[PDB]
Amino acid sequence: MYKEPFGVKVDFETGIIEGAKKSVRRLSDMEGYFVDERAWKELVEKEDPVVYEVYAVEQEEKEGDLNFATTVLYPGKVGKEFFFTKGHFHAKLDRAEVYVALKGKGGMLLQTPEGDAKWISMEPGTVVYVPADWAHRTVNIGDEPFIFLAIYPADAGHDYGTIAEKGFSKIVIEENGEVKVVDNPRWKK
Amino acid sequence: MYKEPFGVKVDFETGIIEGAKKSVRRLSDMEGYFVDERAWKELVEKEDPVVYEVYAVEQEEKEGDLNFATTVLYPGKVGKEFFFTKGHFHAKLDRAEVYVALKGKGGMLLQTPEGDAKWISMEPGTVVYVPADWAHRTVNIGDEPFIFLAIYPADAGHDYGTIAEKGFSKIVIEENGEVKVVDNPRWKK
Ligand SMILES: [Mn+2]
Ligand SMILES: [Mn+2]
Repeated sequence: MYKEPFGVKVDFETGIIEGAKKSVRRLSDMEGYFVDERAWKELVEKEDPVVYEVYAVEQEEKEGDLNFATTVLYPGKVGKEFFFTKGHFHAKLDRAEVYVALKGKGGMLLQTPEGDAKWISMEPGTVVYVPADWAHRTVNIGDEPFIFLAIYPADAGHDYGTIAEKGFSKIVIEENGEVKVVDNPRWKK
Repeated sequence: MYKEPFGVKVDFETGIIEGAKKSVRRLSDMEGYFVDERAWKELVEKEDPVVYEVYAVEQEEKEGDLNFATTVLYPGKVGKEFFFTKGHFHAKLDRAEVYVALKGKGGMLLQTPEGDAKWISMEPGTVVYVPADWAHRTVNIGDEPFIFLAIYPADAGHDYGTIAEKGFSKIVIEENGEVKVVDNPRWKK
């Protein structure tokens, strides 16, 4: 009749949830995502660094139920562009999400279906409300891993497809040790 | 047109979310909740301590949306019984909840509508999954404030009344400076 309640441990310093489902994304998994494709290729052949890892505790896709996951987003740049998660829209556009920043320095880039953009800086303790209808990506703007916990409806779904093709209308770069949020040159949509 | 995304800061050491709606619950707000009623009256009339504070960031009661709140559960006892939150079932039964422990030592007592209870220990970094259909209450079993963040569907609602009259089937006590989960001596059914 009833699902079993349970506890798991999250290590706030490493992001690891022991016995969660671990996904690893290396740079080679992100062709077409970064603006500087020649820088992408070089770094892929040279080293192919891990860009991010995810530790996810997911339920069966059910309305009213919740999933949670940590992400460890590693520091680095592709050309001038900081490492980031691929980003997605939810499959059901009526699903919100909550992020809680745990370690390091980063931010969230969000985008409406039109291309209207929003940046929210994230340091430890920051809680971000991700509303329905917004595509979302996190960005590591520091020198150490950026670690966060996300809590999201079990039936939210993921649409990675649109972002893979279009990308975000903004990019986050470093020029001169200054972090800048600027127009995506490759934005024609 | 769109709901605005936003970030708020949570201070992990205090539980404070500046810009949240703050709620304070004192012992006098919890008449009939504790087993030792004489100890309850004496403490109300001698001190009326703060039992817990909540900082809540809530949305409209809409499908797919999410609320979040921190709670600061203060240390203490009423007779042998540790300080706890009032507890509730959700008013919509099939709505789950995720709790993240941040500071101190505590735990969650959960119970089905059939009266079967479960206890999950919570130390900093513990994430607790509260499934649909379970009433839930947090308990501070240490000498420091127990601080946690909860994320819950915006339309889960609350049913406080049921617990107000019944209580939980188990209580959490100190006997020999040792934490025990024992039967609620008032439990008939
Ligand atoms: Mn998401
Ligand atoms: Mn609840």
